[PDB]
Amino acid sequence: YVPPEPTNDETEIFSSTISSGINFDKFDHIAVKVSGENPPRPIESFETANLRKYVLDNVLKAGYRKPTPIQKNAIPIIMSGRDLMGCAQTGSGKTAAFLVPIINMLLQDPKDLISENGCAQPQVIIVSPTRELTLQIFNEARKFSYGSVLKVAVAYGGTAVRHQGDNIARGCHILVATPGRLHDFVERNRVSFGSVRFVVLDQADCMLDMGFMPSIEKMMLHPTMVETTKRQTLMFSATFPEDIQHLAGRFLNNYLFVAVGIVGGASTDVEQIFIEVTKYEKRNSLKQLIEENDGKRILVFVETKRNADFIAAMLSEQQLLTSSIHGDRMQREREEALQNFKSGKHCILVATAVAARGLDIKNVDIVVNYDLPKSIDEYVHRIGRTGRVGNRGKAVSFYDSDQDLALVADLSKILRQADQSVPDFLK
RNA sequence: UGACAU
Ligand SMILES: Nc1ncnc2c1ncn2[C@@H]1O[C@H](COP(=O)(O)OP(=O)(O)NP(=O)(O)O)[C@@H](O)[C@H]1O
Ligand SMILES: [Mg+2]
Repeated sequence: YVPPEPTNDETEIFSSTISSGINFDKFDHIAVKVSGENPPRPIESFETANLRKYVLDNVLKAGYRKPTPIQKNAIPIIMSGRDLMGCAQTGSGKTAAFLVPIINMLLQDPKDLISENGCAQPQVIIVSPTRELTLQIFNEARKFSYGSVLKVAVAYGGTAVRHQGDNIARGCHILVATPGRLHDFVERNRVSFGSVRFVVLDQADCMLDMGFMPSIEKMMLHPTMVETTKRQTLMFSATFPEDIQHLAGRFLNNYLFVAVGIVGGASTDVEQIFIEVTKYEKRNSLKQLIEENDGKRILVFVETKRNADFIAAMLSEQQLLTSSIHGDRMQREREEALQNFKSGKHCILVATAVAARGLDIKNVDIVVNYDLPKSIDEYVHRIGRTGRVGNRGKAVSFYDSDQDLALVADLSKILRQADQSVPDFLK
């Protein structure tokens, strides 16, 4: 599978964004916690951030006029050469918070690219937990570095290895990857970490949990990796449990911690709604909710890949043109599904947790948790697919006491923190 | 369970 080439249409490159919403200016009022030694002062605006002219021009081309809180803090921190753990709610601009200052530094303090005997030595490694998120960050990096000499490349599974490998072999300043395909190329001597200036873990708490930690260790402790005191390490997420924050410390050097509001809190721009249903009732309740919301774009989350295929078939055999995305689908199908949803061709996407984190989709009207997740953090990520950049969103969650009772204390906390209604069955 | 190379 060779994915469709990245669009070189400038308009399309900068169009890939969610226009800021009615509550964007309200971001200003959120309390920001900063801890660690000698934090730089936050920047007041993109124009007063000591950026290079055409990096600023690209920010402005992207449609941005005012930096979000995470950006106000992260930009000067990164430009000062410091390590950073950055926490901010879903849809509040964490991607640009690291891309903009990194790209600025790659241009203001330029280093010639190295690629010897086919082995690329990227200056920036960005990793994320899923293939579609990795492609998204890649496309955002292309946006902010547009028209510059910087070369961005992508690496992720389910794709023709040679296609991605030959592209990487040409040399790249920034490599955005999922861990599996990254280490594949590293072990073939297609990629070395010898020129790394920045390592970024996006969805960092997920990258540091049990599933991904070995792959992170293999990167951070790779024989070719430049040591932690001679590079920068940046970590961003909407969630960060304290035990995972502790684990993060092994890969960080005298770092600053930035939390925009309560760590792991839900975006207050998402209206959170719950419906008490039995496992049986879920099917009709989903059908009813879709009928009542004709013309709305809905993202339906389920627990298993089996149920993702079932629900997709149910909603298709019923009414709407619907797509499905999960790990047992072909990578072409996963990308076609997401694009169909992102373009408007399809207004329903059925998804597993593969689509819970990071993905930036225009006008998600409703996020439905057909199955609630087992983790409150993942709940917060899922509902954050809507209500982004100051726009209002809606999440409707099906609650089954037989399956979801253990989550009640954590849900009630999340709702109370976000000033949402707590229904009687979650008290 | 669900992500994550060949
Ligand atoms: N300063 C800004 N002004 C206007 N729009 C912005 C700004 N910064 C980012 N955006 C847009 O806001 C959307 C959300 O950005 P993104 O970096 O995906 O948020 P995030 O905090 O990483 N979300 P998540 O990964 O779900 O926790 C994107 O469409 C950006 O293009
Ligand atoms: Mg993000």
